[PDB]
Amino acid sequence: NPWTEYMAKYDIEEVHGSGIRVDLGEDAEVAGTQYRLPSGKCPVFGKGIIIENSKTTFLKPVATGNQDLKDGGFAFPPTEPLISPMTLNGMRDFYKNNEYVKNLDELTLCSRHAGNMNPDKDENSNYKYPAVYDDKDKKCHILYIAAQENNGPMFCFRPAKDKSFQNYVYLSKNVVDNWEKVCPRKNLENAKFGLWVDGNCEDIPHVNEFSANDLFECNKLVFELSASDQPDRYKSHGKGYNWGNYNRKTHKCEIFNVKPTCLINDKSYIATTALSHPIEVENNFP
Amino acid sequence: KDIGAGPVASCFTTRMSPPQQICLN
Repeated sequence: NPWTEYMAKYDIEEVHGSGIRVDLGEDAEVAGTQYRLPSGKCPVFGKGIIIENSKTTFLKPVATGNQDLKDGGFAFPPTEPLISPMTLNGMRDFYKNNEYVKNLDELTLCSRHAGNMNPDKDENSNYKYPAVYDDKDKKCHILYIAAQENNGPMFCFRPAKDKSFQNYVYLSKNVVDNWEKVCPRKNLENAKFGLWVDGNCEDIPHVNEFSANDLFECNKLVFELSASDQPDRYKSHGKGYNWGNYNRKTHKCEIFNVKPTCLINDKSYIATTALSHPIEVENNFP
Repeated sequence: KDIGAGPVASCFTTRMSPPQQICLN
C-alpha cells in the first residue's frame, strides 16, 4: 500500500485512542478516590460544550464557594498567580526557564500548562485537567470541570461543534507534541476516503447517509456520531463513526466506522473526520 | 463519577520545577 504513511493520521484508534464526542479514556486518583478523565492524543478542532442552550457560558469560570453550578461555566476560577485563562505569550513567559516546555506549539503548551496543576496534596497523582485553546484570542482555558455530557429526561450540557466554537480546540492531558504531523486538522478537498484492495482504492462498501447543507454540517454530524466514552465498559478507545465523505454536489455526508486506508481523487468530495476543523480545507491531492 | 465528575480542589501544586502553590481567589 503506497498510502500507508499518508493515511496513518486517519487511523483514529491508533493516533487518538480515546473518545472524540466525549473523551473519558483514562482514570486517575485524587486522594484515594478514582475519577474519569480525558485522554485523547489528538486535538479536537471546533469542540465546545453547550450548557442549557447557552454557547458563551462554558469558558466562564466555575461557580465559586456559595454559588450554584448553573451560575458558572466549566473553566478554572481566578487564581493567584493568575494561571487561567492565560495567553500564549503569558504561558511562554511563565515557562521561560523550562527549555522542555517554553517552545512547545500553542496546543501542546496549553495541554502541558493545564496538566501542570495538581489538585492533590500527593505529587504522584495522575489527575490532569483538560483545556480549551481559543485561536481567536490565543488564550488557554484550563477546564475545572472535565465532564462533557449530562443529558436525558439541574445543569444539563452536551458537547458540540457549533459556529460559535469554530476557533476552540479541545485538549486532553495527552495531546502529542507532534499533532501537526500525526493528527487530522484540515478537510481534504477533491478527495474521498476509501479502502486499499489489490492495488486499487475501493469505495467504503457500506456508509450511513446523512443529508448536510455544507461541509460544516457534515463535520458536525460526524462529530455527533463519533467515538464516545459516555455511559472500562464505557471506553471507546477511539472506535466509532469517526469519518465522513462529504459529497458537495448531492449534499450528502457518507458516515462510516472503519478506518480508511487510501484516498480517491473525486472532485465532488471532501474527506472529513470528527477531529478535523469544521471549515479549513487542503486542496493538495497527494 | 461515571460522566467525569471531578475532585473538589482549592489549591494546586505545580508538577514541573520549581514547585509552587497556586490557590483559588
